[PDB]
Amino acid sequence: MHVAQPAVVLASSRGIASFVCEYASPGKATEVRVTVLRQADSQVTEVCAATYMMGNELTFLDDSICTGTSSGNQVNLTIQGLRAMDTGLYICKVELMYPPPYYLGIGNGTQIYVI
Amino acid sequence: NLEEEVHKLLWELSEIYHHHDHEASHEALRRALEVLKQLLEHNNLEQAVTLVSIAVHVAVRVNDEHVIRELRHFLRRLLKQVKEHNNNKLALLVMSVKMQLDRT
Repeated sequence: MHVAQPAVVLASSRGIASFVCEYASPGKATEVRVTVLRQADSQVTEVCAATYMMGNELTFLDDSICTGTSSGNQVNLTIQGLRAMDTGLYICKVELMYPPPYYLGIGNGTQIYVI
Repeated sequence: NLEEEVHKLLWELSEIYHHHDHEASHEALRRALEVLKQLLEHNNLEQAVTLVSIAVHVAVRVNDEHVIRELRHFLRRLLKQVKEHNNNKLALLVMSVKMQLDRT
């Protein structure tokens, strides 16, 4: 499954980054699980993860660092509390959990830059 | 036809996950292991990464330590093969599955 996100994003003067992650949802799915992974430089960590219903706000597991809203086949994620160290490639993994079948899609990642 | 076997399992494991179904998981997971095993031998990693991903989701919730242990070993071979084809997406894909599997 195709997932699209901006190539580069700049953190505001207060390290809050916002980017939209769009998934080619096969028709219409109900249970979507979005995971944001950070790759920097060869180091891979899970920044946040949330399972939400296609059109609602995002109920995050960590309920910190990440906030999000969903609108159709796209989700706008907002990451707070960013320092310069947190600069890296923020990649969107999107899973369609329900109704069956399961689907999986990864973006090519958003380069976020923090000052 | 393996391609269909994955197609059934991706349907079945999604219904099992949503349905929280403890012993439909057992046999579906065992079938998943072998289908995943066959996918590794024939270097069809895109099915393998999708199948193992949802399979790990079912494994952790149902708590089959046998399947988890077997999946700990398959994930390591799967990652290795992905790295050798330099497919970074698939590697990120496998590693994120490794992370949740590694410690839950």
